[PDB]
Amino acid sequence: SEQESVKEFLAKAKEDFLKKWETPSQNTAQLDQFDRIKTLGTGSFGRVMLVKHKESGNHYAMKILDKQKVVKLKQIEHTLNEKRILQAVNFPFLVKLEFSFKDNSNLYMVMEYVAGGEMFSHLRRIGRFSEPHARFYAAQIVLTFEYLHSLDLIYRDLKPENLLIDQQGYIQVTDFGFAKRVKGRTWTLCGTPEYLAPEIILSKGYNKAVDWWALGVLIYEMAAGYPPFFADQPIQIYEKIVSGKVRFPSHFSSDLKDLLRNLLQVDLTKRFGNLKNGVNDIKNHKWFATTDWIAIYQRKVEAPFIPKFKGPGDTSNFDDYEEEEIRVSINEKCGKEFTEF
Amino acid sequence: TTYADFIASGRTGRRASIHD
Ligand SMILES: Nc1ncnc2c1ncn2[C@@H]1O[C@H](COP(=O)(O)OP(=O)(O)NP(=O)(O)O)[C@@H](O)[C@H]1O
Ligand SMILES: [Mg+2]
Ligand SMILES: [Mg+2]
Repeated sequence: SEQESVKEFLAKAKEDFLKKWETPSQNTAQLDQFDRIKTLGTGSFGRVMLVKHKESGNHYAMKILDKQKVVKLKQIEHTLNEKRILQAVNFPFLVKLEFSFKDNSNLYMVMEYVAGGEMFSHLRRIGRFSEPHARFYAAQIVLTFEYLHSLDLIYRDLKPENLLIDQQGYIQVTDFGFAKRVKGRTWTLCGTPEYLAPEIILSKGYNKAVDWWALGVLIYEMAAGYPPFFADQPIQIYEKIVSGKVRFPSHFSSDLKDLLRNLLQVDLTKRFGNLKNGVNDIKNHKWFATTDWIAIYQRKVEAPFIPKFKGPGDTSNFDDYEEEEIRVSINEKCGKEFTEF
Repeated sequence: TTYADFIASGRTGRRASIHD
């Protein structure tokens, strides 16, 4: 009913996930089935492009990764993690992977196109979100992490840049680049500097509790308009993170400050989401008292913000980027390394 | 203010992920 309804859902969810995890989907499209239109965002080893699928007429977002750049930066395993996990997951606030494939030069992950843009762009423009506004988004991330963590997954790159706003004003989490299935502890120094938990920085082993720290950082940034730990350079950021001292804006409610003290907690035996009651300590907190968790999951709550959408193919909610020719060699690059992709 | 200090910093644009 209350706890039994969630348990039964998660048990069936793991069943579905494990089937796709053990036998991943492969080679479900090819490059010439799409017309490439515009870059939506650039990254270290490639870009995400708005594309139009010829036979259906549907728009998609095609993440293109240069294999040679992936190998050079030692990101083979992470890239294989990214695709294997994303093709296997199913949740209302996770972006859907529609197709995946590779050619001689690149790897391709074709997602549903989330036209509303990054939360990042809206957050910086508006300045900050009101507490109810921030709470609405936070609630979706809480449920998403409850889902992912139950599958033994850690997400590892929570930030407004990786959160997209859909046509209904809801969150679509993208970028599974550092997503990893792990039952023990892990050690990779990865993520985004402002969002890193102290245990990551201090080269301690870490677990799913780093995602709950990242939630603290996200909630703070959404409600304040700036991160709790910022500087000009990553090294200076890490120093502030490790010290742990957090200051709050004068407009932060007492409830919000209490939640954040429990999220941005150095002590693993004291950090919310990592205690006996797990995710329930966050869910039952006074700051989330007005949150109807089922209604959020069912997407029945009125969104505080609906992005402007000027039809199919509209990129108005995204920044412009420099376009570049997508080169495909006549020789296969890194064939063995990406066999399973 | 903290806001002014943030806005004057070099990290107000899209932040790239780090590794490894
Ligand atoms: N499904 C999607 N629909 C619309 N836009 C998207 C989609 N996926 C990604 N984008 C945009 O493309 C950008 C890059 O995608 P992302 O998967 O974050 O690449 P990345 O190189 O892994 N970035 P990072 O590792 O955070 O530096 C995002 O910040 C979004 O602006
Ligand atoms: Mg990203
Ligand atoms: Mg990434």
